[PDB]
Amino acid sequence: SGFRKMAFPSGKVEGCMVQVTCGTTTLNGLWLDDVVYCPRHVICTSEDMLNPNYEDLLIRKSNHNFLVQAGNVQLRVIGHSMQNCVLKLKVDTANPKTPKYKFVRIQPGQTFSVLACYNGSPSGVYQCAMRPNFTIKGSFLNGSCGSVGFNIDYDCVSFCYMHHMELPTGVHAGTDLEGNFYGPFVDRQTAQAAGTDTTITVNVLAWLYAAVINGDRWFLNRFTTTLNDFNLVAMKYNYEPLTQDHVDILGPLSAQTGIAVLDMCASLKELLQNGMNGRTILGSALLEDEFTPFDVVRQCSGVT
Amino acid sequence: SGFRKMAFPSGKVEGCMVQVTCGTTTLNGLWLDDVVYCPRHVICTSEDMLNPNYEDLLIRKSNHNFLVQAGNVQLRVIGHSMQNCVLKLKVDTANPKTPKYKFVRIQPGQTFSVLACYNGSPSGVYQCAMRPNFTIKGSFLNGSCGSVGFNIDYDCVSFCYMHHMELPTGVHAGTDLEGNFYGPFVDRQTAQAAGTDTTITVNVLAWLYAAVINGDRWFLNRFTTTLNDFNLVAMKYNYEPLTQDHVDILGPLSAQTGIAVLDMCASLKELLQNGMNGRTILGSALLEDEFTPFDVVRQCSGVT
Ligand SMILES: COC[C@H](NC(=O)C[C@@H]1C(=O)Nc2ccc(F)cc21)c1cccc(Br)c1
Ligand SMILES: COC[C@H](NC(=O)C[C@@H]1C(=O)Nc2ccc(F)cc21)c1cccc(Br)c1
Repeated sequence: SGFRKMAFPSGKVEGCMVQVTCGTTTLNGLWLDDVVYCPRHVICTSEDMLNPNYEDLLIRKSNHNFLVQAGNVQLRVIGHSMQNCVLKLKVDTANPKTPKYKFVRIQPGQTFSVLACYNGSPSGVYQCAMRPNFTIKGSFLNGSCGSVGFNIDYDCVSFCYMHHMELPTGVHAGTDLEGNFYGPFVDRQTAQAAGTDTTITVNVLAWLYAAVINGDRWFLNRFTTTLNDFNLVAMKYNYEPLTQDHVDILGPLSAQTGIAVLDMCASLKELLQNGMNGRTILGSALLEDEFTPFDVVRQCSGVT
Repeated sequence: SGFRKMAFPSGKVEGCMVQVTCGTTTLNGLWLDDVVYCPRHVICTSEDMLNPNYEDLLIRKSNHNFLVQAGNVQLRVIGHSMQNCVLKLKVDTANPKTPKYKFVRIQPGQTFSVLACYNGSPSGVYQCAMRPNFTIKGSFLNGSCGSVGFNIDYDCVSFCYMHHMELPTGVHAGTDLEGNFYGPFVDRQTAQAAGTDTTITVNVLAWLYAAVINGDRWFLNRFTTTLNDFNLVAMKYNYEPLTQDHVDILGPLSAQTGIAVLDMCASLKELLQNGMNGRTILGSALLEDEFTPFDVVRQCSGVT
């Protein structure tokens, strides 16, 4: 028993991290096969960031200007190209530690592990969710750009995120591995607003099921609700509307606990309306939304 | 900016995890050099666990009874010995992935990363603290025994914990890598009480400094206190008494923020006495104590 904000083991991703330097800017790159992927803003100076013309900036750069270092060994760059907001630096050596991998674009509300890196070196790993507003609440400092988000299914790493920037609000924005930003963000040092963030309702319910499985049951009540009644409450508390697709994904947890999804919705409704009254659920004094139903089943069943 | 419950990158530890089977029991082992370390209760049947005589049980076991598998390859056991609550299985092959390592006994209040494993395979990684009562609030299911806790300093892994059991209360107990239990626990399926747990005050203050660094400042007040006045409050709220050693360790964070430690203590005092009034600090509605002053500096400076 016990429930923790668990990240995937980061080993397969650590073996892919490299340092990329261009001019005076250093950030992280991801070395898979004979390609190094990194944020295209590696070619910018702090002055360029205010309004960069990436096409014009990249034209003043040659293969030899991109310094790629894997540990203490230098990689030879034989090609460079820009795909959306990422650069693909072709190198002459395939990464011997390349895991089985995929590039995936995750949906908002989905979770992933971030391997925070500096100078091509891993510093830490944590689990987070892609917010409904397509930002992530990460932990990133200067030099962390190019750090990636991922999920692991047995031996396959699905890379879903590459870190690019921190908004003036302190939340984080980045791209998929094809360089497409999640959300309306651009890689420019300009004021950019993330829209209203909402709570990922299906994840809160999944975590309530995890709480019941792990012994925390005080919040269970004698009430039930309907999807429409629940959604009136979800709207008022800036929670994502619950759909039958979400009820269906919660099926396994409903079956395991014997608590019908709409009954768990009524417990959630009462927690939203009355608060926690100074009590905790799984060591938290707020409703946690960064665990998907898949994460709850995985952690509660020991999937390796 | 941003502050997360970050674990160390687990790669160096993943390369050491093996599966150990004895009879019908399977758990995890740690393969370092030519030795595999695992909980000695791998030799028990569920019936033995109620009151095991490990010496007598181990005498009915030979080298060939310990099945050690690293991935899909079998290791040849050439020796076995019990050291406190761990078994050391000597194998004929040194682990080619053995990192630079140390075995350390951590102090209560210190933090470490746990690589949860099942059948010698890593499932997840999370950060936790050794509670003042020498338990950990982990996430462990059947087969997780032998999963280890560790810290990493550049290239050196300091192993500090090996998982052995879950108390009937749902908290976890284990040993250092010499097999010495943290706390009064024994490896027996009997009712065992963990003493009163207290909040790690120096860690809460460190996290309050992390909150100030990352923009969360609402809790700062116009008050100050003394170590004795603060400790009267700490005693009432089951917080560990603050010492000058703790004030000294908080020195760097006090210097970075310009907030004297006793002034941060007065903010903590007011938070203990008044609560949070429905507000949050670093995304938490409770006072977080599983970050040491070292963790705060490391995360806030990007140490890799
Ligand atoms: C180097 O400043 C530029 C800035 N970079 C970050 O926010 C990246 C990084 C971060 O997540 N936090 C943080 C804190 C301190 C830093 F020095 C750097 C960071 C940027 C702004 C707008 C668009 C783009 Br693309 C990049
Ligand atoms: C196999 O039960 C024995 C038990 N093992 C655990 O608690 C280990 C493990 C855990 O942390 N949770 C959990 C949940 C379900 C399990 F089946 C196993 C676990 C034990 C009790 C007393 C002393 C000793 Br040593 C070991």
